[PDB]
Order: sequence, then C-alpha cells, then structure tokens
Amino acid sequence: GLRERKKTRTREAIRAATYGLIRQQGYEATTVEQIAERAEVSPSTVLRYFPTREDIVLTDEYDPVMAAELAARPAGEPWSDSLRHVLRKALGLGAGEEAELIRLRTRLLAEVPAVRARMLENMSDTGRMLARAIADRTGLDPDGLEVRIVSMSLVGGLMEVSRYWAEHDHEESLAELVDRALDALENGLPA
Amino acid sequence: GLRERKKTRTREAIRAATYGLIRQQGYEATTVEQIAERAEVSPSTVLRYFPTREDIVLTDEYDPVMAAELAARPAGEPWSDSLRHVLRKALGLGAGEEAELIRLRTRLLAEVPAVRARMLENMSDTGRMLARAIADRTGLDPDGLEVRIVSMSLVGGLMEVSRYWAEHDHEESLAELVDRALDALENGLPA
Repeated sequence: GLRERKKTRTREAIRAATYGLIRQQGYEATTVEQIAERAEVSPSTVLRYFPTREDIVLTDEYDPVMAAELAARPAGEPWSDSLRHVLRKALGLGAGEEAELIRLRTRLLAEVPAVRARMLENMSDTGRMLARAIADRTGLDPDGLEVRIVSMSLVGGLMEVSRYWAEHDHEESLAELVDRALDALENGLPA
Repeated sequence: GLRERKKTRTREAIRAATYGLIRQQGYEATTVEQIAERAEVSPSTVLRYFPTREDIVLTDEYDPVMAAELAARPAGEPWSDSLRHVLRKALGLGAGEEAELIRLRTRLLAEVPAVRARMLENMSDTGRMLARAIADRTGLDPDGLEVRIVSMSLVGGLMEVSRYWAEHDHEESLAELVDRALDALENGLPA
C-alpha cells in the first residue's frame, strides 16, 4: 500500500541505472544483468517491470510526457508556441542535464531500430493522452479523428527529426531541424 | 535465373492462400501450416519468405504501393487529388474485388495490433519510396526532412482512419472518413 511508490522508486532506479550504463559503455554493452546490479535489484524485477531494454529507454514515454508538457502550458499561449515548446523538450532541447538525458534517448531513437522499432510498436497502441491534450487546447473532439491525425503526425515528426539530425548534424543543429519540422507540420501541405 | 519469377510467383501464391483462408476462417484460424498446403508449398518456404503472418498481410506493403500509385498519376493532377486518389486506394476504396481484398487488410490493421504492431515496426524502417515520389511531384528535396514528415504523416493518417472506421462504421463510411482525414492533413494545424 506504499506499493505504488516502492513500484515507482524501483522503475526510476532501473531507469537511472540503464541511462547511467549507456553513457559510460554504449547501448549493446548494456545487459539487463548489468542493469539489475547497478539498480541493486534482481534481474527478474527488471524484466517484470520492462520486458525489453527498449522499454526502459522509453519509460519517460513521449505521449504521456508530451501530453502533460502540453496540458501544463498552461499559458493561454498560442498553438504554434505550445507546439514549439513541447517538441523541443521532447527531443532534448533546453538547459537541464535532464535535457541531456533526453538528448541521449533522441540519439538512440536514430541509432537503434530495436529502440525505434519498439517506439514504433509503442507508437500505435496509444496513448491518445497527447490527442486528449490537443483537444483541450483546440477544443476539438478528444476522441475524434482530427486529433489522432495531428498527434500521430507530431510523434512521427519527432521521430523523422531525430533520424534526420543523426545523418545531418554537421550541417544542421537539432534546434533548426525542429524549426524546419514545426514549419512543415504547420504549413507544409499546401496544394 | 528464372528465379526472380519463381520467387514472385511463390510470394503471390502465399499471399493468395492467406487472404483466401482469412475470408473463410478468420485471422487466428489461419496457421502458416494451413497456408503452405493451400499455397502448395512447404512451411519453411512460407517462413523464409514471410517471417510472420503479419508480413504476408503487409506484402502489398503501403509505402511502395502508395509511392507507385502516386508516381503513376502521372497526370499533371493537382496535389490534393493525387493524395485523395492514393489514400482511397491504399485503404480499399474503389470498384475492383482487388479493392475488396485491400479493405480486408484495412480491417486487420484495426483488429490486430499484431498486424498494426508490425505495420508499425515496418513503419519506421522505411520506405522513403513514398517520400521520393512526393518529392518528384512537389519538386522538394527527395532526401529532405519535409517530405519524410509529410509521408509519415500520411501513412499514420491512413492507420488512424482505419482504426477510426472500425469503431465508427455505423455512423461514418470509410469514404467520409478519408475525406475528413485528407482535410485535416491538408488544412488542420492552423494556429
């Protein structure tokens, strides 16, 4: 019954271990086994919480995290600037070494189709939390089509940018690519 | 050396079997084993060609099929009507019992997250053929960001529609949902 917070505290320690190990030693050098030890937790506890290591990577999950970022604007802010806010943050733009960890997840997205594969299977099976937050601030039907289209389209926008940054870093920053992405999502189709 | 066409002819017979069995007996009643026999082919031939049954479902693959549909417009047709064409076809709108088979794949997309899961993993790992065909007819950079955003956004549009149709068929046809989808993709973000 203080079980909903031994639960999260252990999820978080596994999250922190795996991130910690990836910085030092790269993704594939990171074994679940190595992860338990560092989280000071059994291997079957990791598994039970995170079926694959991709799942640990995608714990700060996108949809719920971009949704909350958007609900909590909460500024009577135009749409364009809420969308700039949430997409920059979701990709790891900003001060914070919390931004720094997010940026690493942005690179994994590009380097690991296993990670990009999973974020992709993740990527249907919901959340509709982001869709529901777009509806609040546009007033649209929360369960309607339009908002699911926009939401898929932002989630797959963030994924295209992160793939594109990894191949074009020498010539474009993450930041200007985000600007390009937002522009295309807001104005692109035309005709 | 008539190996590139025993190859396709066998791919096609497996495709036809599996479609055939699904109509009669539903998806899960369809075993790879049942599939070999009907295709009159070994079980390990199916596997070697299609790792999972989801792969057989997604053989007429979306990206290459929507790309070719778009390249081959080839009508100096406005953008909006090429996009209406290709999305209607991709979902199974049109005369043809070829349309009828496509519609079944549209229903599987909604009913089988295993199928929707796989079309989703499929769904990063490329094709960029659709992206390349959007570039021809907009003149955009074929390897640029903008065209990858638009393409992801149409592919995930078609997937949202097909999910939405399955829950809203009694009140909306596939066809008017496509119209809703195209409208949102063309005009929606606004603000």
